[PDB]
Amino acid sequence: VGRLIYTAGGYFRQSLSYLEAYNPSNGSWLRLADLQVPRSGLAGCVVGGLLYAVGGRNNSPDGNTDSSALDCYNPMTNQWSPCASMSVPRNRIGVGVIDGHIYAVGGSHGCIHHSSVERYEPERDEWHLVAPMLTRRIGVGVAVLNRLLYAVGGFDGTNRLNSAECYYPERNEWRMITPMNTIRSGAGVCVLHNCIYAAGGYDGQDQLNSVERYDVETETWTFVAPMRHHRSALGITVHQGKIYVLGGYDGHTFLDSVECYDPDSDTWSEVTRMTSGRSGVGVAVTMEPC
Amino acid sequence: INVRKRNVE
Repeated sequence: VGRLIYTAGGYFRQSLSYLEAYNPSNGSWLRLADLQVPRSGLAGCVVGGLLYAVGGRNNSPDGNTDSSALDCYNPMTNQWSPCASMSVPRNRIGVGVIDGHIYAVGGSHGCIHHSSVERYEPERDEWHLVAPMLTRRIGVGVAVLNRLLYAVGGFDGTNRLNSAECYYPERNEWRMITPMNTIRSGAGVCVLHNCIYAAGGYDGQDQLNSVERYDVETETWTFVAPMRHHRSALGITVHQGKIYVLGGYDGHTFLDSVECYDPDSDTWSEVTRMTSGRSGVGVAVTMEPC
Repeated sequence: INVRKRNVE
């Protein structure tokens, strides 16, 4: 196969423009073309072999500019291309892909906490708003299972949330699901087998090392083995049936730690370190550059 | 009431 874990942007003292790719097969890191604009609180995703960086903000010494940007990285060219901008800036965004379409979920613009959701069509290079969430959510976790979109936890500006909701695309409708056992803002949210996982995040007191998973058949959340490191604002992705969490913040350090969850053994292990500690990255998986 | 600590983006 030859797939890599791509980490784009993130935060250490200011927003970063780094694009770096980890190869699970050999433990190597490649530095690739920098983002055109520094970004943190962005999400990453892949459609048709292309890496997309969505939303976030540029938190610089001179400014905090919330991002409406969609930018596309082609591993074949090692080049970033601007795409159509979203309706609204969305810092601390959540993203998921259904049937080749990018869903942009919630996030902040200054003191505004979005419930709005919009869907990108890569071939037409267009965004359109779809039904808003039932809840204003920033730092929201998003994943896709069986062509249904899940929005998990976050922050409404008053309360960190344990709530979650599911979007039924054929009905353009959101419905609440069972809440998580734990309040989580800025958790890593991904799908593995028939479950939605929520790893780490921030409960309004501490960065979390707990991980819980939602079984879509049974509609329950169950804790699994905790991560070795407490982390908020972590990157997450799935590669060859294992969860990878990248960086984040433990209340003391910007982590370079990358941990890997094996669902067969219910254990986490340390598999590599990023080249530098950072939080708020976008992460996704695709083919290695040329 | 809650807190947040350092900046994370």
